[PDB]
Amino acid sequence: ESQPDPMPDDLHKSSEFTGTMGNMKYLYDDHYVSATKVKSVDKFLAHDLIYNISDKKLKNYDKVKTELLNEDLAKKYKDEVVDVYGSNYYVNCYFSSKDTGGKTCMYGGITKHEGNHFDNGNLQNVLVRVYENKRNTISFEVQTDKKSVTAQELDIKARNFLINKKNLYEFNSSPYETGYIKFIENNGNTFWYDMMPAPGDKFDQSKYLMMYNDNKTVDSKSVKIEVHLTTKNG
Amino acid sequence: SQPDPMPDDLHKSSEFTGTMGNMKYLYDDHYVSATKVKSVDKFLAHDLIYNISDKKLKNYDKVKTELLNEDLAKKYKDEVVDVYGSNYYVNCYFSSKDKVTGGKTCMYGGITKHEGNHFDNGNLQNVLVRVYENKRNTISFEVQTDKKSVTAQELDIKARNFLINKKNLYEFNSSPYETGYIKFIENNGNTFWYDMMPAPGDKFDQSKYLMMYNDNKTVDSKSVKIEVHLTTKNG
Amino acid sequence: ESQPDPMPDDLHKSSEFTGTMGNMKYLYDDHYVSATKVKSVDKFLAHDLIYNISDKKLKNYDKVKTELLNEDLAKKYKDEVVDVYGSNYYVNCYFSSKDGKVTGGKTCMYGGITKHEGNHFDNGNLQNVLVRVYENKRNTISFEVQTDKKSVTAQELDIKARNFLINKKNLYEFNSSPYETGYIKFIENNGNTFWYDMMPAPGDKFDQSKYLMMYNDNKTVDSKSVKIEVHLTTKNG
Amino acid sequence: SQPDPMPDDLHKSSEFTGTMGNMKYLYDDHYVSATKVKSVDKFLAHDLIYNISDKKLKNYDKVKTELLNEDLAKKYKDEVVDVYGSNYYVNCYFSSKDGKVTGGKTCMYGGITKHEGNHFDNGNLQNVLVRVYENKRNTISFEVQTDKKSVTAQELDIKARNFLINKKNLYEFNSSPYETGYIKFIENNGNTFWYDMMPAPGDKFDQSKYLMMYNDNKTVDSKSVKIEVHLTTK
Amino acid sequence: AAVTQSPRNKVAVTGEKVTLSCQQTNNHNNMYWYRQDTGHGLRLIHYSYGAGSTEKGDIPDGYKASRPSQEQFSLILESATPSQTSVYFCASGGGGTLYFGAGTRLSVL
Amino acid sequence: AAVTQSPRNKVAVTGEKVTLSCQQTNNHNNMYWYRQDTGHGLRLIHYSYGAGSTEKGDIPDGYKASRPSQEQFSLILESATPSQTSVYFCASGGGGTLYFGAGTRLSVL
Amino acid sequence: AAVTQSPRNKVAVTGEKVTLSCQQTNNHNNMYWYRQDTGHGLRLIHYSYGAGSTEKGDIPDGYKASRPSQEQFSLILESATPSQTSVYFCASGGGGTLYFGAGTRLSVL
Amino acid sequence: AAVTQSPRNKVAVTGEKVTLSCQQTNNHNNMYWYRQDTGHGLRLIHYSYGAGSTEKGDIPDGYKASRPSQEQFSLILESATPSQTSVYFCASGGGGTLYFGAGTRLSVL
Repeated sequence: ESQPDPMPDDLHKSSEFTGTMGNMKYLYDDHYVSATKVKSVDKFLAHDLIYNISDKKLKNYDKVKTELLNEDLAKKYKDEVVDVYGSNYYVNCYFSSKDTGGKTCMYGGITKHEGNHFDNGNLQNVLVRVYENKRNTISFEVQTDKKSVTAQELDIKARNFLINKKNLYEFNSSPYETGYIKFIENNGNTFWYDMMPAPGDKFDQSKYLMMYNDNKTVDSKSVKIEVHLTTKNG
Repeated sequence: SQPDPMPDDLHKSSEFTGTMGNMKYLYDDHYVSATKVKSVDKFLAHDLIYNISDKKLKNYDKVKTELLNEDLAKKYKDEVVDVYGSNYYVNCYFSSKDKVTGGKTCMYGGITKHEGNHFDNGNLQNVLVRVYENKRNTISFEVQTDKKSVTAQELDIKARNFLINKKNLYEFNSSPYETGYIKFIENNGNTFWYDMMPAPGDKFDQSKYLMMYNDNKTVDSKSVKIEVHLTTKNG
Repeated sequence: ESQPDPMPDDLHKSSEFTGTMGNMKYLYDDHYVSATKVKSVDKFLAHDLIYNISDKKLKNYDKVKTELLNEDLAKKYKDEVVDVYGSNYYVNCYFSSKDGKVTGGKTCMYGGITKHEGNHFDNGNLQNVLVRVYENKRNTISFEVQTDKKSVTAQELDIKARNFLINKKNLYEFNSSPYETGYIKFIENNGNTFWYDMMPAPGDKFDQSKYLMMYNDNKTVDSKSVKIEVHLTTKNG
Repeated sequence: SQPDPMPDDLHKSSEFTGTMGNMKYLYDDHYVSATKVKSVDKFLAHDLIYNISDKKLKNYDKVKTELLNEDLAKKYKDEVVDVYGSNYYVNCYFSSKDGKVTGGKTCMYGGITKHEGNHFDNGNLQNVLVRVYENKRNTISFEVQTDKKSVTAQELDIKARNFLINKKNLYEFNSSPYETGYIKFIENNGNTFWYDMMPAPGDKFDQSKYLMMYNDNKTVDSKSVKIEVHLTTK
Repeated sequence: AAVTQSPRNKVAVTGEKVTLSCQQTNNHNNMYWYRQDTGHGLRLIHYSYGAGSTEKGDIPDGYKASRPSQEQFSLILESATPSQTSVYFCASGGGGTLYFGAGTRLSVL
Repeated sequence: AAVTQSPRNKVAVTGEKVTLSCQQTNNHNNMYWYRQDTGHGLRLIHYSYGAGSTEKGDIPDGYKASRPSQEQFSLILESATPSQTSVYFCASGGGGTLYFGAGTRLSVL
Repeated sequence: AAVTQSPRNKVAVTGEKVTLSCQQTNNHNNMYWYRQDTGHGLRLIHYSYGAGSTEKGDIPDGYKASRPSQEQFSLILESATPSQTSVYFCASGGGGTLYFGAGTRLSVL
Repeated sequence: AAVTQSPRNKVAVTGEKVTLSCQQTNNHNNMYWYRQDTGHGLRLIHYSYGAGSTEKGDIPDGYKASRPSQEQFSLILESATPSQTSVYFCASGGGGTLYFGAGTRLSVL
């Protein structure tokens, strides 16, 4: 499988969204959970794992429940020293462990710890190029401490950059009609994620996060990322 | 013998802007009574509290009357009495310290000696009220009691009660009149008159309007007279 | 026997108006009718007159009906050479004419006529008049209007004054006003006081013509002698 | 003789998002019709104009029919003919040009057969049988009746779709209960041809354009043509 | 009167099927149906650009529509609910002019 | 339910006096009656501080009101108008805290 | 022609002050300003009955307006903000008929 | 008692950014920002259903918002302007009950 490039109708249209784009933006505007070297402590459902990670920023949480696509995925990481990175939510995050410190929720984000690093203090840079109305207007670079890394960690870094430079998502709306982030694994494998949120009036956070439960890792020395963008008129 | 008011003495309703329902509530079919009662308690110097139980609704098992001064309270605090007056609930308090929320109501003077005070037999004294709208005495009527000595308040509260029903003295939202006052004239030539309208402004304080009944003023049912003077302005 | 000043009870409050104060502002913010040395050209009713004044700003009209306070008052100027100052409405403005090059444009007012001859300064020198402005019982400021007229209408001076206060002190904004209340006293030298309510009546509507009607009196003052003060009130903290 | 549609050569109802009434209308007890008439005027070179008045309501007096070209109208211009198509109004454009600003007008394609020689005797009427398929299993059939020997495909297509409309809900106002459909005409003479029952995909339906297919003024041998209607459900 | 609606006030119970009519004298291709509703501009339910045709407005949902003549265009409410209770404006129209009718109160009990 | 509202669904006729009750549990002083128009959150019609008291909110015209009891506070429409068709919330009041009840929708045909 | 709004498209800056303008040829007394809201159709900001009346409408906050003359009615954004980006439409009216203008795209950075 | 506002007074400057904070004790999912005007009551500006969520209220232009903690909910004036002066409250609330704080007088010149 390599799912094809979307043409205009596949793409969610910002002008057709009437809620608060600040709520997409929340998920990306320097927002994320991240832990290096952890083993899970307990589970909720079959197909998710709970860690004590706490909030480095605010005091929002002591416990995180990443939910994965099926229980085999959580069979595998169940007792692994891992690395968590990704984009977390609270509206509608409910899990069960008492055994008031706080709790948050995401999807996926896991990497096996041991092996996946760089053998001093080094990091890894990943170019992203940017296309507005089919023209290449802007290209830039992202960074990470891991070699097989999640497509999620790199989406969050790249949107974090564009929120602030190109104003991808503002509170109200966004300067853009459509937008999709395409990946180019070095084997032809080419997945995308549609960047605008679904049309109407609210936006389900935890349902948009969920495309990530796949835990789709990539390789940070080789991958290529394309952000494809459109503006429409006056 | 306080003397007859002039235009600047009297409250214009066209200067009240709050809700006249609030005035009205005090005088439509609204009054506390008991017959033969002893003070069972007390709060502050100048009050007497009874066990009297909401007549109509279920609003109160005991009543606090507030008279003029502490040697008015004293005067009745262990006399067997009769009680009738208008009642308020906004801003009435009495920490008797016996909670279980017992409802409680509050009221001014309006207390009269039991024995000897009641007309012998059937019979109830009829009391005549004359009504002047725009100077012409357009109606009169009567209002009745059973105490020979009956509070000014008692008969104030039957008169305004009637004239709500008969003239819409008071309404929810205004009244048909611009001013109104109610003069008593005793046989000993004594006169006093109460302002029948809310002070100006966008609020009405019931607690305080009613403090007029403070005096426990009594008047001889059989011979006292009563006059209501009502003007108008517009439509 | 002058005129019983307003207790605050007696004055429109402006928190009781829920409509648009631009509709009041429009009236006094640089907006007047003016013509010097003219005569009534027709009438509508008994008690008004029609001057062909033309508009010298926008191009909004070209005859003015001003409506006086009775048949006599117009019987009087029917035929005088005159001057004219006043604030003028359009909405609900109606009158049969000559209607030349049923167009031209048509505006209406109340009052503002002064005889022409002798009512002028010889001199060259126009007369200045002094207004004084009290926000909550302090004199906060005072300032000076200016006219070409001996006998000058109370109207003319009132507009020059609010015209001021709107631009200096924001007397009438667009939503509301910073002034819970306000009124304008004239103090003739002959000792006489008459004041005008400066706020719109309670409601959400505003009657431009009901309101202007109060200058139908055609009251005159003396420009050399006359004393004005304006009396405003924030209700705030 | 064209090949016979595969699922992908077929318009799907579910990729149409406009108003399907707009369809059901061309064919819900709706059609033009006239026996023994001669064109009265012409507009472009490829078309002919007839003085036919509205039967059902009061909606038109002129009808303009547009045919493949200028020859084919010169064939009939002068002919005394019969008529019968499915008409439209939304962008129906033809100039009276003597004023008559005031005459109700409507438009079609094809629906012309000569008159003299094309009729049976005494109002005798000839059945055409239609068979219906739902999910590749024959479900019902039924007869349609025409008064012409050589009758245009349009005419019996209209009668056929008219019937499944009332009996099976062919079309509704919002969607259709079936996902795709076509009607196939088999002639004695070996010939087959099919026409897509269902509208182009999207949210507009261009009724002019859909009927344009009845341009070519095709005709069948009534007495001996075979019709099937092929449907799949959701 | 050159855009006329019909009934002028109607009362209905949940589940019934109610048809508001509307006749134009002008002759305009195009005509339109909206409702009035607290916290909402006039909102478009279905419009039409000729006989035969109707298109979905912005709120076309739980209403059908019908253009049989140049002058007729009907809203139709097929199983009425309490939500569909409102005031309803026909409108015929020509370039930039709209030519409203006067309104239909409808109450769905 | 420390605030109850009878009836939950009223249908009325133009010109008709209509009363709407609220009982509250807890012996609180303050009560409020509001009408919910969407576009308008909750505008306040009449409140009260006591048995006997009642006071106009921002949009009282066309409405009366009444506290007989600490529990009961009720709203009244003297002669109902189609205009007064809305949904009606009533509360009881702590200090800073409010407790609504579940509302009462009304239709004046 | 009939109603010509000015300009057709316009960029403002957060906090700036923007004035849109409507001209009419039909010489009538009512002119209207509407903001077009995905979600609630055309809304009324302000309206006017003649020279020197503005009145408010459903959505008037953020705005005020003026009627200089019979022909011109214009709207005024006291401090443009990104939340005020829209197409805004002006019209003029007699009676049941509205006569609109081509539009004005406002973008506010 | 239970839902503190910072600042408590505050005048600001034509064209600044003002940020009012609303902090609360009971760890409720829901929170709201209302501005009182006069003969206006509390009209709602923005609300929110937990850390990360914010929704338009009825008057919402002008103002952005943000709920970073459970306990904390901020309203923000993109570019302060005279007409934003008012008295501003928030609330938290589990279901039926609401919990306000005591006002912020904002005056902008």
